[PDB]
Amino acid sequence: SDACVHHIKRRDIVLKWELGEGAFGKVFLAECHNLLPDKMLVAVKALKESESARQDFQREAELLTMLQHQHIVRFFGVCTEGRPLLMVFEYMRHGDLNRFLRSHGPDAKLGEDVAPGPLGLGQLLAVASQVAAGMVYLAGLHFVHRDLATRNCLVGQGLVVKIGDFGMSRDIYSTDYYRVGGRTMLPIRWMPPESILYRKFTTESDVWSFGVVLWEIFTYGKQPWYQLSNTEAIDCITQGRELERPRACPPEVYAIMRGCWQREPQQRHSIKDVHARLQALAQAPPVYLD
Repeated sequence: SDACVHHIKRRDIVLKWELGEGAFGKVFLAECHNLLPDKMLVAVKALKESESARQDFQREAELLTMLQHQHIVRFFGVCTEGRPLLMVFEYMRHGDLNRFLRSHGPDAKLGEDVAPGPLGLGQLLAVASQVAAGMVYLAGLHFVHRDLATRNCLVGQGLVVKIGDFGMSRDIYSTDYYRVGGRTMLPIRWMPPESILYRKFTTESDVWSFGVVLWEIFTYGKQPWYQLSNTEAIDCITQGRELERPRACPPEVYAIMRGCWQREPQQRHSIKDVHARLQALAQAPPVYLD
């Protein structure tokens, strides 16, 4: 063990109800007792165990125990008193960022935290800024995320956005991945040319992916290269075809997206610089009437 992962007693956890389900397991809203002060709400991932093989759960627990920061989803500990194995995270009321975005999209149906309908520019910029900050932390630790996308971010009370997911994105958002052969799914629409062609993944590729996240944020969670097949999107990416500017996205933000989309990984801006630019724009949002 590389980190003293916290252990929660099974009695302290009360599963309220199921919030989602994947292949490796499912997510519950639950009531956890005696964590910080007093019966708080948490999100608990239960595994389905290939138990001896799914004991990489421990590794994920140690990593998540060490990988703690603002703008990264908070991890509290695990429970292994019996079956199934549980993993306890903080509850993020608005669910994943893509779901949130689509729920505030121009084409949707149906709050106390945020007005219904389209977000303002400052809000989109704030979301982007927060994701970018999470990435600044990760790059700082020489961590390569490898699946950066709104679906793998979570939105909490007061529009707090953090990087994080429960490992179900390949089940829930199967369309966002391209199946290669078998038992391997690639988020191609979010990947730079060097990840696709040369099969290399670095902090710079995460920068590209973040460009794509920006595009998602300004299209309210629409899929990149939608209406194109997987191979068609691949051809696009490897031929230097950029994503069009979203109608809600001002030119100054599209320039940032384009900054992230330099073909040569060394020519892309650092995640810190992108974060700074986005934070500045969020501090003084540019007028854009479309």
